[PDB]
Amino acid sequence: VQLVESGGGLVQPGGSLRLSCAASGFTFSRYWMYWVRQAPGKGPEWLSHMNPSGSDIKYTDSVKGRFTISRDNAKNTLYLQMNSLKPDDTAVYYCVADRRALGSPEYWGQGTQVTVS
Amino acid sequence: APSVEPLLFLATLALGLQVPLATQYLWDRLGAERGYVGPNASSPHGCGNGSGAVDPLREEVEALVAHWNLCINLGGFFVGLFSVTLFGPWSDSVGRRPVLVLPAVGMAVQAAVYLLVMYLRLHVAYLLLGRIISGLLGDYNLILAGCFASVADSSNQRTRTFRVAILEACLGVAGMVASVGGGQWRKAEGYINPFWLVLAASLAAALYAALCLQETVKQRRAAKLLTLQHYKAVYKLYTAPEDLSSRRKLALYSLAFFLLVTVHFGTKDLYVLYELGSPLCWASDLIGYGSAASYLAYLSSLGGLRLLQLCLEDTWVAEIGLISNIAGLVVISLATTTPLMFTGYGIMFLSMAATPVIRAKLSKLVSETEQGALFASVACVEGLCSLVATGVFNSLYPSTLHFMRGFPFLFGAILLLIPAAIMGWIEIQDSN
Repeated sequence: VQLVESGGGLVQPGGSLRLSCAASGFTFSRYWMYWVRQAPGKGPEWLSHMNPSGSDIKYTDSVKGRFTISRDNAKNTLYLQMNSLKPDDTAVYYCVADRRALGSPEYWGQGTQVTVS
Repeated sequence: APSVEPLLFLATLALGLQVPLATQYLWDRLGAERGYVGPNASSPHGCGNGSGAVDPLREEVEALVAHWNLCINLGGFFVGLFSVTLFGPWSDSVGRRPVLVLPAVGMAVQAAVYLLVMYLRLHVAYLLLGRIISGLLGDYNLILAGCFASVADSSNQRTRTFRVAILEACLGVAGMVASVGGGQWRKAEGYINPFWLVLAASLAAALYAALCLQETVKQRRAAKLLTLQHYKAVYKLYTAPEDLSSRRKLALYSLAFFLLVTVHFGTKDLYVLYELGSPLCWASDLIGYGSAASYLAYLSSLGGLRLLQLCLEDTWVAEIGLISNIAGLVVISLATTTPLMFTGYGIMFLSMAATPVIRAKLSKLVSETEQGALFASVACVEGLCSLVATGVFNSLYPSTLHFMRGFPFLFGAILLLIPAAIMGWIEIQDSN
């Protein structure tokens, strides 16, 4: 089981990075999918989540209507598109995969490095 | 009409499905009220699950959920404390059918209130309303007390150990069915749909008790509920009567039962938090096998108990059961790999042969007309043990996490040295 993200990198403010997360090791059609960014010198800042269909899409206030989570069960690549990037968005974006159950494990990803500047 | 085993099966299924779904709703609602879009479990451990940094908001929501579980459980425990000891002593004077029908109806009503809150997404404080409404009518504790009193009223003196072990094995089979049929149902479109089985199971238990159950109190007298001779009948069970050296044994066996079921209740919960820990990192199927193997000890001991009674007394069977629990909980404490973690599960194949023995040794010390009062006291003790186990072990595990994982299991194994000493001393001194 590994969730590998690759959409990160140096983007000037006002960027449109499209993060991806290709899951290999489980079904990916039964798992909820989240997005968390550990900003430098801070803790996790959970950004989104989405049920195995796409009906329960939830954001935080700092990303509402600005980050757009999406998954493709066919391609097994969870996405997240980021508009209006600010130098406050510099972080290490991870990609966890829970089951929304209390006896199921979390599968974090390696984490890309978005460096809005 | 066959027996009261299906009542406890359905009630235990309802309770074991209710606990995880209720705490999952607490997680959902408390997180949503605070804008926390994240996983609903506690913080993970190792295998790259994180970066080592702590989550101020996830920890806050987790503390809120733990505190709300504590609040609803303590409210239920207090009202059950004041209702079980009123409906049990009464039950031995009017019969076991009314006191097995009332709590099933209360469980169905709390299931309906829980469903109404979950479907309407109401505040989590209305869960406390359902808990109190069920607790007043007697709760799953009163189902337990009535079922054990019915088994004590329909068996010989010699057959009580085995016929209590049978019912306790049914209890654990219901627990296993809940764990691996709401475990893989709560994951797949869970948290509401699996909760309809709680209401269904409680309604089925209520109907089975009211219609298909056979009353076992032979000479049913005429007693008045709300008399204060029901709270007095548990006091003049422990302190006043049975002065002939069978009054100390009641206290000692109650102490042994308290410690034993406290250890069991705490160590079941730490089991999945440990299995999906840092050096284990078990998948979703391995922990399912772990839960199943934990809940097959019940039937393997209903077998080892019945087999060992052919050569031993009914107390040394419990001494053997407590050595199987200590070898398992010491092995599991020192398990940093899956063969050693499953060997601990296998070693505890007679772990559950000591609780029925203590229950029967308590039930053979009281008169045939006080098996309601005794098992009401025992049910209250088993609720207090649930609360104390949760508190103590969920306080130990975070603290001894970077020093020695599994120290909670080794501490549970150490605490099991007191029931063993108590029971061995009790048998040796009396037989000498």
